[PDB]
Amino acid sequence: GDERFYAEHLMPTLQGLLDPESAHRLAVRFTSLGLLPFQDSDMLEVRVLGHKFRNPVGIAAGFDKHGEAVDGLYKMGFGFVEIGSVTPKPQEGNPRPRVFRLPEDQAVINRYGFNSHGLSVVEHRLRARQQKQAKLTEDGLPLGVNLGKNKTSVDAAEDYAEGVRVLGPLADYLVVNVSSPNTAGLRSLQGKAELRRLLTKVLQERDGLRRVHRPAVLVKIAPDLTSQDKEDIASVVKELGIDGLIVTNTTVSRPAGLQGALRSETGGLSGKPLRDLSTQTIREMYALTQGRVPIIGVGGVSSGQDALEKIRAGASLVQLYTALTFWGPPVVGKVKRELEALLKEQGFGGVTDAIGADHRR
Ligand SMILES: Cc1cc2nc3c(=O)[nH]c(=O)nc-3n(C[C@H](O)[C@H](O)[C@H](O)COP(=O)(O)O)c2cc1C
Ligand SMILES: C/C(O)=C(\C#N)C(=O)Nc1ccc(-c2ccccc2Cl)c(Cl)c1
Ligand SMILES: O=C(O)c1cc(=O)[nH]c(=O)[nH]1
Repeated sequence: GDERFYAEHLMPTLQGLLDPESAHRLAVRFTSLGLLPFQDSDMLEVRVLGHKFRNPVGIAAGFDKHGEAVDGLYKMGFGFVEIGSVTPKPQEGNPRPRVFRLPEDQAVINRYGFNSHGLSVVEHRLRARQQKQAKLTEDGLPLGVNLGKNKTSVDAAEDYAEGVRVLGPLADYLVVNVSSPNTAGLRSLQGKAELRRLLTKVLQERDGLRRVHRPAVLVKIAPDLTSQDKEDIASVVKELGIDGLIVTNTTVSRPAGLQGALRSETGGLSGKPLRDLSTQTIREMYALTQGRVPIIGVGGVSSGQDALEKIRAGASLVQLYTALTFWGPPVVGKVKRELEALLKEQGFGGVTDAIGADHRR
């Protein structure tokens, strides 16, 4: 239950015994069973997206792709859980190996390619705990569902629409993930006319759900967008009343300075080398949306400082994944404790007061 023991001994031993996909699969298993090693202060509570969040630190999509470990993840101390990406039909994703740790860079590269049990399997998994989730949500522990598309699908919009219909009624928020680096053509849905048409369809579908089963809809974007792309996304988001943005997915870039032997593997890069590219993207999106569109900031968060930098830049909430793969579950408590201490040090009454604070100086 100790940050040092996990960081110095448990995790490096795990890395020497198992390949990363296997270590991840085992992680999901242990978590699902609640076999895990902090008290949330009122300071960490945030109200956004039509919900209370008892703390602003969520688990990013990709860790629990199939909704198998939701309860274990709340136990781990996350203020909110996002599952997925989930695709309409089951699909296997890319051949293995398809995930790689770069320990010298505190980074991961992955090219899973949306391996997914599919909508029906995840629907029944969530239904089995639907009321337990209703209580968790009411208690300040919301659930997000991240929607993907099948590799061979002709009609991307219809895949997302199917996801809204099937998992929308079970989610506090949905994510239209148009930013995986590992599905051909996917990120091009980030363009203006394509995006407007896609999102109009998604929102129509969401609006057609009964009120108690009607989730917020967020769009998750890449860190690799052009200025024009970001400008266009901000315009469409405001035009359509999209509920929020998730900023960012992994990067296809390979920043100068990566040391890991595996740095030239194909896929999206996450962890520390992504951190500041993500923060700057949050900063840009917040400004372009006039601070009126909630942002979930993600990419390279491994400490309270990392979290607060994203919050100050415009994020109402943050998520992490890659940090867990190096530091294990104690990183969650660490981030929260550090964030609380920094908020006090910087004169903020709570997280809410810090949201977008850089933009006001
Ligand atoms: C192994 C792996 C798988 C991921 N799978 C997904 C995915 O299914 N859908 C998605 O929206 N993001 C996925 N992500 C991206 C994360 O949600 C997150 O945006 C990114 O890794 C940056 O955060 P981090 O640096 O804390 O890991 C994945 C990331 C990794 C490391
Ligand atoms: C490459 C890799 O280790 C991962 C990925 N992706 C990963 O998730 N690792 C990992 C391994 C064990 C754990 C873990 C889970 C439950 C209890 C204790 C631990 Cl160390 C976690 Cl939270 C993450
Ligand atoms: O390969 C995936 O499944 C995947 C990886 C990633 O980094 N981001 C994403 O949205 N999907």
